[PDB]
Amino acid sequence: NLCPFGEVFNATRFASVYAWNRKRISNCVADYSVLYNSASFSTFKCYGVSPTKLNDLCFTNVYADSFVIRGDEVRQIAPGQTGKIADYNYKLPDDFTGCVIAWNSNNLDSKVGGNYNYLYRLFRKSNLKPFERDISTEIYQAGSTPCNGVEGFNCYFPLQSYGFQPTNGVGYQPYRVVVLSFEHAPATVC
Amino acid sequence: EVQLVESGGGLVQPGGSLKLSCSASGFTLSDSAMHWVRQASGKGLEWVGRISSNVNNDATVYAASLKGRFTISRDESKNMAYLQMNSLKNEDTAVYYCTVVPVLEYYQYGMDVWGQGTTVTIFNQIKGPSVFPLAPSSGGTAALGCLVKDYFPEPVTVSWNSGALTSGVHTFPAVLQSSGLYSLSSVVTVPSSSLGTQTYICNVNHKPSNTKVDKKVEP
Amino acid sequence: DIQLTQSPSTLSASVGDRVIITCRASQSISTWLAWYQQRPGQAPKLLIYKASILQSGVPPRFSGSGSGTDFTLTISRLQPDDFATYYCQQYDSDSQPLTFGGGTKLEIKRTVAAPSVFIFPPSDEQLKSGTASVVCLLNNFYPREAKVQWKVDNALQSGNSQESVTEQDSKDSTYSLSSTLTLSKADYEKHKVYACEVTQGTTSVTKSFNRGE
Ligand SMILES: *[C@@H]1O[C@H](CO)[C@@H](O)[C@H](O)[C@H]1NC(C)=O
Repeated sequence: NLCPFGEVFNATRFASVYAWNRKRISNCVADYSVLYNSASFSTFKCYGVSPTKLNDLCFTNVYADSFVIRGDEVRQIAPGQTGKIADYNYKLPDDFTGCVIAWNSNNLDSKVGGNYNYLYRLFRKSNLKPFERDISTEIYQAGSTPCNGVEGFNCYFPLQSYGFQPTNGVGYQPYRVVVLSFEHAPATVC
Repeated sequence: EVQLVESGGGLVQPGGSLKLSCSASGFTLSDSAMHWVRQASGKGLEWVGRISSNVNNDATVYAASLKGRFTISRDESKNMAYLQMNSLKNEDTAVYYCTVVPVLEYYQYGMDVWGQGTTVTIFNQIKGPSVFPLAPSSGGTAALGCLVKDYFPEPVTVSWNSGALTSGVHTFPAVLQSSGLYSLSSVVTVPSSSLGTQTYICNVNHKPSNTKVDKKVEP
Repeated sequence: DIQLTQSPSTLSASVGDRVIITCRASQSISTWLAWYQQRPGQAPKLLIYKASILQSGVPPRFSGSGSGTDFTLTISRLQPDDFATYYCQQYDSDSQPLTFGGGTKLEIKRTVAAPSVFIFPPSDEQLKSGTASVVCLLNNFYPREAKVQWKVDNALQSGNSQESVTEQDSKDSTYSLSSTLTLSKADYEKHKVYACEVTQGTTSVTKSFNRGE
């Protein structure tokens, strides 16, 4: 049975960073590394398992996460580093065994006046535990005075929408990220 | 401060229609998948359906028993989720819950946010309750109560002395008689010395018929 | 489709005992199983997910295990607040239906308690309508299992009585049962002695009254 890789890579509409998408991969024979030849992905770094003998191995289980980041945050999708993307939106464990893929989507997720449909968390009260998703749009309490649900002085909205005009530098360009994690179980994925 | 509020439940004739709305507060409902779960009176949980995220193009799956009568929709403008029901019948008389659980979508960690439930009741007729007194049997302690017979549909609520008397009160769950109407009993144990002095009043309220009965139980 | 069977349907245990709950599946689901708990008139809480990992905030006394078709929920130490109903649910695919279990009602164990038995003649108000209702009350007893029978003029009655039992009390941990015997007014005035007999183990108590007294 072929794997539905086009349902994740070639999906019509894509998730934000604070609300990253998810897709479970099982019961298929998967053609890894044939994607490596395609020129769209500007990053195909893999950890623990070399990206060449992927086809010669089988894993009990595979996890796929799809989201959209900007520019100078592709280096943030990796183990062992800090920052607004890594500490508040998506954190990776130090003992990561999988791959990281990202490609440019200039003509899809960017418009001249700005595509404000992509969000990311910039406020948080604690760091992001490895492999955690934060969806709460509750107002962050920055000072001693309680926010009480009204956003104003020392009371700011936790999310900020990516500005994202195509006329800006590619350090702000769309970069659709696809993360695969590799873990009994049946034949699983091979 | 993440909440889930539902509404829209009420009396429905068999074969009619009803729409429910699960409103999200504190987070955007369009990002995560939404689950609908129902449970009949005194029965177990029955999974109804699920809507996916906006990213996954709002995929809809329904249980086999609910063939072609249920439809899940949502409104991103109002941050609410919908439940459509056609061809209603007695299986659907239950308490319906809206829940957002991100773990059943094969994630790692999440939160189990639930709603308060909205009772959907399917009725063919509306009948008010008849209340007869259970005269006290009197020793040290005695037993008295009220019998609530021949009402439809559920529910009824029984209080004693407008809520003042609560200790030693046992209100039994309703029983479906052969006539199709429900029957119920409510009893309280009180000292026999206070029978001639203290007054005892039971308060039966039947919202579907907008009826309220107050019965004075005396020897 | 996949059907989930919970064994047993109900069991009793005191405070601080280890209790096992089994949830068996028709087809092998791998590890997609979740556990829920439901207090009366309350929304269910999520307890175990993926059959082994704990939810944030639930006490460590809860523990789950299993793989394939056999799954277990274990309470190392029972506590008063954990005495409710539990359900198992499987995820197992994003395209096929999801199912719950039958439920496992967890109740307390207390001392054997005899019931206070009362009998209630039909009210004169109800007789004018043409139907008599004789009620039997069994107050604050344990265990829940009891045999309630109706005798009219020492004749065993059958098929004309309905039974209701309350949920277990939160204070004294006992049960209450009602037994309603319904018959026509003409039948009520035809007979004289009405009795209600309760049998629990080696003891049987009979409360009665004479019509027109
Ligand atoms: C996406 O579509 C292109 C064009 O048909 C195809 O070459 C590519 O393989 C597709 N992506 C995947 C993951 O199959």
